[PDB]
Amino acid sequence: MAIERYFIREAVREMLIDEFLEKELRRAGYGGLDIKKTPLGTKVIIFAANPGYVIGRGGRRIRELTRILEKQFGLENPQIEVEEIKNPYLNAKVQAVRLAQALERGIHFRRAAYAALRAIMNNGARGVEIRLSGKLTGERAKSIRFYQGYLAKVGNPAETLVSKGYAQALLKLGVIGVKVAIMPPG
Amino acid sequence: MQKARIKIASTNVRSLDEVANQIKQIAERTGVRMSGPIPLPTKRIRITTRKSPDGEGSATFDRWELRVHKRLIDIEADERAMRQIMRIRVPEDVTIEIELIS
Amino acid sequence: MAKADYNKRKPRKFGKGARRCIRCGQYGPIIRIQGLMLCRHCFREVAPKLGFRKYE
Amino acid sequence: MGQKWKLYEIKDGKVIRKNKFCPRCGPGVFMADHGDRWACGKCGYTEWKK
RNA sequence: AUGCCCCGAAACCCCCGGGCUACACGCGCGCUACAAUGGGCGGGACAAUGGGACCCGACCUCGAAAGGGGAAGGGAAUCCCCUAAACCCGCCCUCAGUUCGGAUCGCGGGCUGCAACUCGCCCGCGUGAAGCUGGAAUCCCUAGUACCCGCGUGUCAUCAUCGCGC
RNA sequence: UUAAUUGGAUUCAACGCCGGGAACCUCACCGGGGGCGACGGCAGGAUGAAGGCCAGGCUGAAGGUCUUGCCGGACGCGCCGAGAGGAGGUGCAUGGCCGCCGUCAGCUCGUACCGUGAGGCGUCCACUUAAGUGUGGUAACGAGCGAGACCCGCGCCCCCAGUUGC
Repeated sequence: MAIERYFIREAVREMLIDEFLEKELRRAGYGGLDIKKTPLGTKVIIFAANPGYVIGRGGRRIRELTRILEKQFGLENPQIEVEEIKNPYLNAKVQAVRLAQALERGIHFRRAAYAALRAIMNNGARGVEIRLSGKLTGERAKSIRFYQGYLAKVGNPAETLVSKGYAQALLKLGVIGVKVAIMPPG
Repeated sequence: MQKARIKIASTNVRSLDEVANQIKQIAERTGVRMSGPIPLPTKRIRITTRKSPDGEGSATFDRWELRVHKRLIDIEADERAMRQIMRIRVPEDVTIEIELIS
Repeated sequence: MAKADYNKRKPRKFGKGARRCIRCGQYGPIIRIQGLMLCRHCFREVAPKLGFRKYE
Repeated sequence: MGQKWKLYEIKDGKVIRKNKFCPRCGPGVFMADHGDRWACGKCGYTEWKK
């Protein structure tokens, strides 16, 4: 077709597996997916907190992981690896998920900002923010902002140089939308 | 020898002469005579979308743009040199196409 | 005697009515077909994966 | 599962032919005889009385 | 995506046909346009962004054409669309509701699809309407912008006087 | 007006807006023909199918429907819990995303100080700037988001590279 259009036809396949993985690995806790794509075969190193539900019981998840990628992927030789998440606090996609668990419990907005805003900053970060859109368990729509360090700044620079996580935390009264933005050091 | 045109298209500003002056390294395993990287145009793809789903009133629509930037390198060398280059092409980032003529 | 048969036999092979997107299952947005097969609502979030840039 | 269908005749001691047998399916499958027209339930055919 | 509630031969599911453009009108947003500062005819000087393999289509033949037939190259600074249009010189016209203007419609035909009366576009021949400079009232823009001219792209079988862009 | 002209939007912040594709499709809406209910539970099993079918009679199509004669092998209708599905209802229940007021100069905090308190001060004052921008004064001293510089392009020169160039 073109060689201009060969960044729109590999990059899409990377999008497709990010959306499906995050959901089906909340049993283990999800954090990222480092996908390294070579013509030889796509080697996906899943970052997950628990290694024992991403390998399965006897290769139960492992068979699911082989069969999934092949539908999506033009590479019919996928290999799988599981690496561990070794700083849950460094990453914004394990603090979106950690904050979501605490909300789903009924642990209020400030009583869960002990462990997702006084622990993330201890780890190292130029800046972190938590934003929590919803109704704040009401009946009308409201948002609240908590801010530390530099992470909003003048221009696109220093606010589109972040690590970014969104989680859904389900309520029986609604949905609450969970944003945690860590900007690592740099 | 065999003439290869290595045509190298890249989405990154600084991965384009960094793999067009350091793909000379990858390439060379036997003697080679090599042409310095010749810039071809940026071929520009626009795709404009409405960010508004409703569209109503006044609105501002996002015009996007991806610029894919081209270098063309010629090399005259053995089969083995060409192979080094098509053996590895990283995650892409860098699309490598090869044209083969004597 | 027996219950009837019925099957899908709508001429979806031309027009907007032929199209679909793999990422939201519908084609009621203004679809894009050149390049990627996705819509405008799956290109508000998708676009900087694919190296599309916001800046002008 | 079932209920309720038989149309097979029962002979004693001897053999009878109820109907014609499909030549495209060999024996086993019996043609419906209307007058001049043959039906077959096995696969479904339109057949004429050869 | 999702709280809640309802629906279960159904507010589900399958299918053919219809309508969203119906129309005495009113309002929103555009376009064409009212002729001699002109049109026709002819000739000569000029593009740019982009897109392109059941796709762009060189070039060659038949058709005024819509289109068809044969066929080269090209998955792209390397080939194709592709020569832009405004512009200018000479002649012809002799200044009318028309040789303006394209409404409506007849007959002939092309194309897609199961099919274009209702709701497609395009051509040739005939038809040639309203309109002849706009009342109250009202809108836009600050420089490579506005006034003004064409071209490309999108969606995409098809409706563009649209949308994005040059 | 029509069988229906599907719905929303409806002052700015609705009206070439979702529709930057509107003959069936699309499609939600309308009209007519047929029809499925998972997974367990419930009576049923070979007493044959849930599936199939000539030929006319009927359907826009389907032994679908009837008269009529007839097969291959074997589990599911019906419902009751309870799901899939609904472009099914509610955006004054929401996430996500967007419009506008506003690319605005505003909007907050800590300690101190003042005041019973709400609060005030600082963020006022003079000068200055697109900017709560900067300077001097001051019962205050400093800090954050916004805006500036930051990011991207556009101009002129040098250098590298050369099938664009000739």
